[PDB]
Amino acid sequence: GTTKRVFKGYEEIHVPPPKKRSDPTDQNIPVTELPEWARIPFNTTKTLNKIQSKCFPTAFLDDGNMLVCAPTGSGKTNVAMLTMLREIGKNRNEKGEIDLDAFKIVYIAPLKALVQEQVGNFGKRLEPYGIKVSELTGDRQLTKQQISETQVIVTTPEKWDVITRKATDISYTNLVRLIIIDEIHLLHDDRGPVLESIVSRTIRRTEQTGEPVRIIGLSATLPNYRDVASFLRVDFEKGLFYFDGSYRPCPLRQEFIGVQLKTMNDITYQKVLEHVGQNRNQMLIFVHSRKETAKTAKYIRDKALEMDTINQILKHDAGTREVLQEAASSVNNTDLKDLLPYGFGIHHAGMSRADRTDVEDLFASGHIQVLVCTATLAWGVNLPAHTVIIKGTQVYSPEKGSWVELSPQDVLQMLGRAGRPQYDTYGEGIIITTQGEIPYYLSLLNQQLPIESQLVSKLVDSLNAEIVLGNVRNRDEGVEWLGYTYLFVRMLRSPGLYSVGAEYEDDVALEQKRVDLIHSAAMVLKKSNLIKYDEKTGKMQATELGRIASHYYISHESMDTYNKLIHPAMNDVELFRVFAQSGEFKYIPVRQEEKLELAKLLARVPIPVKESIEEPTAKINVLLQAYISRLKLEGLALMADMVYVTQSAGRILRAIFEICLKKGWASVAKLALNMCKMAEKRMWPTMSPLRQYPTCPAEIIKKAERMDVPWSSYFDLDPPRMGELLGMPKAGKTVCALVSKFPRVEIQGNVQPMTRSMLRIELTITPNFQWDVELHGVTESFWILVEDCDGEEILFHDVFILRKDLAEAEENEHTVEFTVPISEPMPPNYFISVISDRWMHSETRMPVSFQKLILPERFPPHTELLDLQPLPVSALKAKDYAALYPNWQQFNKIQTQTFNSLYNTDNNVLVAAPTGSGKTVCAEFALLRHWAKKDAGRAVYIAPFQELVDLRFQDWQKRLSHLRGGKEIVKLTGETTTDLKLLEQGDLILATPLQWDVLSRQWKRRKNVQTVELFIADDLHMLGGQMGYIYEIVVSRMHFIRTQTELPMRIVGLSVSLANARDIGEWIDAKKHDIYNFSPHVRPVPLELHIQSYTIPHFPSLMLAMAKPTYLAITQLSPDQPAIVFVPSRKQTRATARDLLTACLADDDEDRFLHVEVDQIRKLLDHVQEEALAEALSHGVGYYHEALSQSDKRIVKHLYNNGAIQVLIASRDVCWELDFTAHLVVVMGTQFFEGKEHRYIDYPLSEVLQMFGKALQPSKDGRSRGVLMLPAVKREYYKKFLNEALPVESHLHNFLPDAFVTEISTKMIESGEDAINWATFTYFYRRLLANPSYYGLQDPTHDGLSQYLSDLVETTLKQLSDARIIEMDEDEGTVAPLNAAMIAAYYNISYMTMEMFLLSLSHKSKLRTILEIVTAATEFESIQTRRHEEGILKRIYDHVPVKMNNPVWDSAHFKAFVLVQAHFSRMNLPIDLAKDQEVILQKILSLLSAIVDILSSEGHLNALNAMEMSQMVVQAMWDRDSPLKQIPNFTPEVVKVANKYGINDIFDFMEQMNPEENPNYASLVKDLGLTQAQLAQAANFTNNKYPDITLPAYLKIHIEREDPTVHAPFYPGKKSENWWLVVTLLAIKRVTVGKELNVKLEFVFLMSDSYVGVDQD
Ligand SMILES: Nc1ncnc2c1ncn2[C@@H]1O[C@H](COP(=O)(O)OP(=O)(O)O)[C@@H](O)[C@H]1O
Ligand SMILES: Nc1ncnc2c1ncn2[C@@H]1O[C@H](COP(=O)(O)OP(=O)(O)O)[C@@H](O)[C@H]1O
Ligand SMILES: Nc1ncnc2c1ncn2[C@@H]1O[C@H](COP(=O)(O)OP(=O)(O)O)[C@@H](O)[C@H]1O
Ligand SMILES: [Mn+2]
Ligand SMILES: [Mn+2]
Repeated sequence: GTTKRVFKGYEEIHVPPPKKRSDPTDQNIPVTELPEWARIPFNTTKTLNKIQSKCFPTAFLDDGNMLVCAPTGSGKTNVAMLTMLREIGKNRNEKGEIDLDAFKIVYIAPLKALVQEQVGNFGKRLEPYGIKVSELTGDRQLTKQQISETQVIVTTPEKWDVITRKATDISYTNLVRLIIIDEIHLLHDDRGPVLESIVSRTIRRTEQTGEPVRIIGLSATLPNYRDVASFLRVDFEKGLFYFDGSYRPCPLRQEFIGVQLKTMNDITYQKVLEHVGQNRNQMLIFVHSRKETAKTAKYIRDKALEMDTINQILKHDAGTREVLQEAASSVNNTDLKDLLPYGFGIHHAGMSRADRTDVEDLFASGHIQVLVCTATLAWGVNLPAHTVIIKGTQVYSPEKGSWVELSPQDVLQMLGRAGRPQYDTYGEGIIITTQGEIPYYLSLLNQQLPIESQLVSKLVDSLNAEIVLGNVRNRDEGVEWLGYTYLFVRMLRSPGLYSVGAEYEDDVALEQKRVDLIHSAAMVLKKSNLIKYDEKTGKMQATELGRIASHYYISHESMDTYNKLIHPAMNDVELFRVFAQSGEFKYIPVRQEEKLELAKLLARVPIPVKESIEEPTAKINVLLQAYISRLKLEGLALMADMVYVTQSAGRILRAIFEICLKKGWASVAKLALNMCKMAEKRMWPTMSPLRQYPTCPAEIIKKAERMDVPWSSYFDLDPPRMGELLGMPKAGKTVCALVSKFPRVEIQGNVQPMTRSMLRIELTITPNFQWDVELHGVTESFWILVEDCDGEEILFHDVFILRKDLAEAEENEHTVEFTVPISEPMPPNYFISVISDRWMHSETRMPVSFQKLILPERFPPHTELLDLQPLPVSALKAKDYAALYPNWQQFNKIQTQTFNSLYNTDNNVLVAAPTGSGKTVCAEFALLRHWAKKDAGRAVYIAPFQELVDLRFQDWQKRLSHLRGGKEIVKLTGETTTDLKLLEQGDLILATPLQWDVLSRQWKRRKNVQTVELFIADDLHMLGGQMGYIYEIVVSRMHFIRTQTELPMRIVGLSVSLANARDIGEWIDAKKHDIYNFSPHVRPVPLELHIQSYTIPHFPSLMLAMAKPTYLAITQLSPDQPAIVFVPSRKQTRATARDLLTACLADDDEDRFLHVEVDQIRKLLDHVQEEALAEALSHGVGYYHEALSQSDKRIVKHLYNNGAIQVLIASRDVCWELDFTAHLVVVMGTQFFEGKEHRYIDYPLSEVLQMFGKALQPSKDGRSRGVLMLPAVKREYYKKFLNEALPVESHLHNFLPDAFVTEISTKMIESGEDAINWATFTYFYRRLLANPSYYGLQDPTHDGLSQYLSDLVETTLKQLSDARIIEMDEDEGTVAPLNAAMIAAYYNISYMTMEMFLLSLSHKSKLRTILEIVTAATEFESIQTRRHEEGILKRIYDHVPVKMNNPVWDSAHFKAFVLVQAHFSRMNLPIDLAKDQEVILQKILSLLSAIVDILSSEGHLNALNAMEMSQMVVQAMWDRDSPLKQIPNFTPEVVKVANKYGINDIFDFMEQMNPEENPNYASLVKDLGLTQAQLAQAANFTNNKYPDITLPAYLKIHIEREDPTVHAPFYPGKKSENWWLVVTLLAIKRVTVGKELNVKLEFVFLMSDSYVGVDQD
């Protein structure tokens, strides 16, 4: 068939196009009448093509991966469309809309032009669905992350591979459920390994976890289609489609020409003559250089100008000849293209998009006959031509430095443009090349070039990536990975061309081959320090250097050289030298033709180049410099080499910068970041910063750079002063805008010395620049650096992100808390710098001076843990006391050392020992001595949190209620009138600090408070906890009491190992020998503690990343013992359960943590209330968090203690309530997000010690284990305070208003001098002398201390008087409460909430007003905010009548405002939001009664609507509503059925449905549809639950009735029914009603609190 024709110079080979052969089988194309949802994208077509026909069934129904092969222009993108359509249908409602946050789809294309054309096409075609298609482009992660918040994303393989390597977007990467790979034949190219890595890791994860993501490959007509088909896991019967060149819509005639190359130009000119003059067909030529396009076009046109052949090519129509040049030459800006009046065109992507679209539209209209172009036009257009001419096939690739043949994908995409199907009946594709290249391209176009792997050239690096991801931990996992690559599939079959060696004859699945290959790669990876490699165990772990080598594409050799060369004294010269030394440019040669220009270029550059002027290193150096300087280069190969160098520089310089940053070298790090910016913005630091603005005209830059005004003098100016300073009035308004948007930040810093060697710094960053999305986007990144006074070492570094929402708000400031070490010969100062990550000259630098800093007191040694004889239980002189400890014959080493002081002495005692040592038995020693006394006074045990008092009560009530004739052990409750009688009725009272506070406030009254003889303060360190200031207050008040009354009162305190136990001891007035402060290493079961650091800036990605390491920790450190994993939130608890279950699925052991057969557990599993918890427990994991029901918690506890399940995942919010024990404790998170400040706050050391204190189960070696996973920045912090004792400091100085409100409500404090003596009884006062700088004390003198206390009490009294809570008589200097601190202390609401409650009474308060004012209380601001819980709040807000004045969607105020209304409307809620609603309902009643009393204090009578709202929220109803909602099972439709019968109130309902009365008993029972039991419950409510009985000039009132509780099944716990007495309206009285009452009120409306519609008028 092929005709060979030999000529003078060239040898033509014509291959005839095979016949269409399109109707041997009558495969009628589908009608494309699909459902209504899958038709709108196919706008301009009614019939699918022949290719899409056989793919439509599998595409639209079958989910399996597939691969189609066809010629270019055949219709593959439409089968990819069909796959996207099956997915959109998957995410579509029956007839409703589509949830677009549930799924993502990724389209991978080889070049940028194709991704842009594809994003445009798919945007147009998918816009009616609301789907937003976007291109994954950024120079920054801040752009790519926001681009990952879209539905379908189009990207290149390199960008996708690099965003997956960073692992900082896994939270969204997991949401992809479909991937399309266009032009897979790239696998043959040197970039194929990127595709290999992508698909290998994706398919491996899918086959491990079972989470399906569809893979569809669209390749070209090629031989090895079955290889890549199996490599994509497609079914050869149902997923593999292959089509001949006859399935091409326009058959392609192929002639090959082979010829140093002037004959090529002559042949192109003669073919232009033949095809445009004789055949009159427009044609396009493809060349491989932007300048060579116009070079060849100019040659052809000049050759046509001579010999007078131009009139054959030229069109002579009066229209074309007159319109073409008029609309093109007069409107073109390209000087070299301006030669287009002769029908010629150039299109090489180095021209304006305006000129580009003009050329394209002109070629489409038929005005251009010869269009010469680059490969950029081949990819991503819709411009076909009859004749395409690939002029030349050799191109320069600066990677290898040698001339390389053209990529086989470019020639195919080019020849695809040959022959427009609608106009032409055939196309012509010609390839001009050299003779020797003829057999290469022929076989390529005639389906004979096979695809081979190039992974061997990039294996090592790629392997390292899989190791940095945590996907490859050992050689076996690496072999599993390498078993999914294309190299493996190409090794299995046809291994001869690969130098396998043939020694692996019996290698069944090439297992040993992959093992050997991965070991050989990991050896080189280990030598270069990119990885730790256990050569024998097979274990391997990535390093920080390997992480840098993976996140950026840096080669292993280059990273090795960077590690070898970089040192802290490095300058800009040596930095450029290290850059040019990189191995990416070693093939780039220095040529003789380059020297004449290289000498000049080196003369121009500013940085000295010391290498030999003729060495490649100097060439690469001067190339980078000259690119920075924006020098014009008249050299072709030189320009190509520079383009390559500068494309690599972006990653090379960032890798160098991160290396310097992680080595702690400050100067080199800042210099490397500045060089990064130099190459990114293409400017030197000595040029004008205005060069960073693209819209800034060059005139301004030149004027500025010819000036000497420093950059800082541009800021804080207006347009007139700006123009005056700049010397250009016209520039005034312009430049002032640009500078106004330059990233600018003001910083402040506060220093508190935690210890003598570690300071804590609070940095306050406030942005000071106008935001603009064109150059800022939505976020702006910064670096926070902390340096020595010498600028030598980096003491702290982190990233700091400005969000556009947070940077534009009124409350504009951000806070950042960190810790830095310090040496006792203190340095003069530290430095803090906030430096932009992309902008140049954007740095705010602040000194932190230490001349005023005073370090805390040295710590004294811990008390020696003496080696005593373990005292037997018989040392107790009672048999019943010894029976309290069954089967115990001794006590531990610390219980015997405190025994004499606690059991034989009534002195005050302090015991400080690690968690889990047994301090409860010390408290029991004290209690046993107390109860031995015949008097046996009352004892009071206090614990920081109700969880702890409950755990203690459940134990002591069953173990000690039988001693010495029986003791009454009680625990307090919320309100006062009941636990006040529990105090008198009991001998041992357990309480929380606040509960006992409300009782000890009434001392010198309520005689039963002084009689307390024993006071146990457990977990005393928690005085520095969440609400620890009230704890400090109550213990100091007990001391003050036992000072006022002279009766003896013992105090015994228990805490974890302290660093400052002297002050806590002397505080409770304990003697020196009674203060036991043991080392934090004396725990009876030692604790092997591992620490893992994580450099991951995205929180969900960090959690997902830690997921698998904790599985490894559990399976390797505690393989046959229970483990407990703590997690930052209850929301993340189920997520971590699922992640750990999937990690179990990764190995072929799904029930790894399940030991008992599931059938025994099945009952409890059925009884689990949460379906996710039941699914987890089904496979032996389970979890525990505050939203769980009591039954769920008890089931989880029964399952974990019995050993049926091995792991237990608990949120950090339940670590005090968790009555569990493990051999291994994992601390996954160290931070938790607090929605109040929009930031992550660190775990307080208190709860880390608490969580690790549950690792009490030992092993063979007699020790327990813990692991602590944290961000790197935090490691040295926690590590420190896990090897040393815990410093406890007071925060009473930060809550003095809320303490004085209670000390002034009672007349304890009555003046300023009356408050200093109160402060002297506190722990804060004793701490002021030991750590004065922590609290702001300047001089450590009695004068200074007393003056500081005076200033503090005066500013607290000022905050209170300015808030209108107390009268402050400044003359006498006294204070008094004014009818508002009473309410505050009675309901214990915050003082800031009290001041906020002043906004009422202005005009007056209404129902809709009070509903909004209550939820604004600060108590609800503590409620957690789960990220991305918006929308489910807006949907609820749209379904409630009363609206907010100004919505703030992420505000806890708006959250409470909406949830209260959802409670009124009985709207269902998800579990976590329902828990938040419960928490709100717990306090809304207290807040509402406080508001009632506040309104009653003045004249206004809006408080009545507040009482109505109280009864509303009790009954979950609205103000105006049918009371029948209170009746059980009365859905709104039943209320409608009742209203149809004439029922309006519960009274009228009770009067109806009575046999022989109102004869509707027949139809009413039938229409209500209620069962007999529902009617019985309704009768239960209506009979004796809903009330029925009703009732200075003084008044007298009576009331009677026909009792214990209130019927309100939608409210957690409600005190018995109360009543209001309301006669600018004055009188109020609040009393409970029982059976009968007679009360007379004196004045100068009978309302309820729990039921509606019962109101005397
Ligand atoms: N069923 C059809 N009816 C009409 N035109 C079609 C049909 N299928 C594909 N085309 C057109 O054929 C051209 C080939 O484009 P495309 O299919 O995206 O490239 P490829 O064939 O390389 O996937 C497109 O411009 C498209 O509009
Ligand atoms: N490095 C940082 N600097 C400042 N704020 C941060 C930083 N990281 C997170 N934040 C805060 O946390 C929120 C982002 O939470 P996160 O889950 O980490 O990212 P995402 O925005 O993807 O949810 C932002 O509102 C931001 O204010
Ligand atoms: N002398 C002892 N020998 C063995 N186990 C003990 C001893 N004292 C306490 N325990 C165990 O310690 C657990 C409780 O420790 P706890 O008293 O809470 O210590 P801490 O209060 O310091 O956390 C109990 O389960 C108990 O069995
Ligand atoms: Mn394609
Ligand atoms: Mn304890």
